[PDB]
Amino acid sequence: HAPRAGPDPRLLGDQRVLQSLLRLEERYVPRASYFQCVQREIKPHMRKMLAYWMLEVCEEQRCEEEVFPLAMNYLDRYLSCVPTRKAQLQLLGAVCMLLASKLRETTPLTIEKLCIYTDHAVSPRQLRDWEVLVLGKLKWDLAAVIAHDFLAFILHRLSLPRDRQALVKKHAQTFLALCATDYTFAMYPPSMIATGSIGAAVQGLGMSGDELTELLAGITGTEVDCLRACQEQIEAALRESL
Amino acid sequence: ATSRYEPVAEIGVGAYGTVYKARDPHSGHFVALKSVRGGGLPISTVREVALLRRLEAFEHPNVVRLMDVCATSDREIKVTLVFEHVDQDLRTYLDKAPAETIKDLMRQFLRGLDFLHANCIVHRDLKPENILVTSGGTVKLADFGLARIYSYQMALTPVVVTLWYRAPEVLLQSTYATPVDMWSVGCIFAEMFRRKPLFCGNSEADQLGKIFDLIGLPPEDDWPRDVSLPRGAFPPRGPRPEMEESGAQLLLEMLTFNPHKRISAFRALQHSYL
Ligand SMILES: CCN1CCN(Cc2ccc(Nc3ncc(F)c(-c4cc(F)c5nc(C)n(C(C)C)c5c4)n3)nc2)CC1
Repeated sequence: HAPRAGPDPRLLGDQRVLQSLLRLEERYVPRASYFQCVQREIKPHMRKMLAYWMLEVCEEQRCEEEVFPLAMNYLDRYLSCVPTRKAQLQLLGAVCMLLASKLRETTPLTIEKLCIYTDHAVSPRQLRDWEVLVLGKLKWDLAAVIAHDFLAFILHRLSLPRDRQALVKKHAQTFLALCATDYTFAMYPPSMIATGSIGAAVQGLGMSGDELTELLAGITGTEVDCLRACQEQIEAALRESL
Repeated sequence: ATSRYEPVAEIGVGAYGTVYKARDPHSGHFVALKSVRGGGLPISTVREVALLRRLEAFEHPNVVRLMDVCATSDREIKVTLVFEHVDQDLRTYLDKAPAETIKDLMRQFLRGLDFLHANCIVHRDLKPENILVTSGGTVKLADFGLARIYSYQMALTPVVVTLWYRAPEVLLQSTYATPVDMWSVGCIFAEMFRRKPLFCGNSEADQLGKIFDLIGLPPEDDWPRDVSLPRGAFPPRGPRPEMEESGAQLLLEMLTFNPHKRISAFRALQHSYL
């Protein structure tokens, strides 16, 4: 009645699948920093405020883990090419969550549910209108590759047993959500956010840290020094997320 | 300057809407149009367009090419997908009489599905109507409204694939993955020789019975555990129409009950038959 997707070894073990994601990911990285040249009214702290609001909606509705970072991907790509005013941020963020949920969830968010969390002046008509507007500006290219998509592939390449991964996965998910709330990670390749979050999670739970960083970098073809700096930034952002 | 494609033929109708052959009256060029029929956009439309947009970055020769997506608007908005036109489907291609072509057709069919699977995409609706063939003989996979990116631990839509091409694990309401498309491939491979559907069941239980009549009843170590209908509900059956030796071997590896032992699209392309 309600099946869940198991771990397909035909996918996790086929190196071409991981290579395909690595080739696709740069296509979905937001162009440049829209805060200096494109957005004027919208400031970085406003994005962080909106991100926490979006994350709370996704948490309170128990969305799948990909929905929030995917919605943030739509938000950043939209703001990279459409000047927007502060008063429209909430409506934009609500629509990004709606589209991400419709794409990835068997039981997705609805326009009526989003009206619980939006201020009362926002209406279903506006949400319907902005869904179409955002789709148009993103060219309907919603099947983005985000960091969570790499999680299962990387964990498959650790010999840590499937059961012992349970807490690693849970803890890594905290770091993945954190990165999406923080604009300093907005332009990192999703594969680096994924390996950095896994590295921070496996280290935080306690075969050494340097060997693991070496392995995590080798899995994705990343420079070791670049992965080490990203993981340290991720760890620092968590401790300072205040 | 703007041009307009005008519809000149209806080529399909579904709950998803209508597909049209369309023609620019000033250039004579053809496309195919697929028109979409608190609320918001339909989930199937958002998914189909998103998957095609992701696949458009590769320009693979064995998948239909999405050219454009027009949303126009009155209270109701109409979404129109524009595809490069293909002249026919696999059924129309066959009733035009060689085995040499079937191997090349099968080669292209497997290449397109392997490209989907290698891109984390499961089709979940493979059938002769969704397999198109250009006038030059190039296979083009179509209809991605039921397709999804497969992500470990995500919830799955329990009932997928049309009845006659549905895999046993789905018929038994078990979980499933990429092998579901490979079961449809086996059914389509055999249908190119039979020119008639292999398993024309009357229901889900009738479909499993027709399946077990040819593949034989799996023992017990192969029966899925997350199903309610047990193995003792079906009668015992044994295995075993005019294809080759090695072709029958390749067919049985596609029509394997256990999806974990079912041949992949990649390994089938490496088969001695092709
Ligand atoms: C009335 C029966 N007669 C005789 C049989 N004939 C079959 C036939 C079917 C299709 C084409 N051409 C074509 N070219 C490019 C495309 F992209 C699609 C296309 C795209 C999509 F997105 C689709 N989504 C769905 C559900 N379909 C189905 C319609 C397959 C899609 C098809 N179709 N030429 C012939 C129709 C006329």
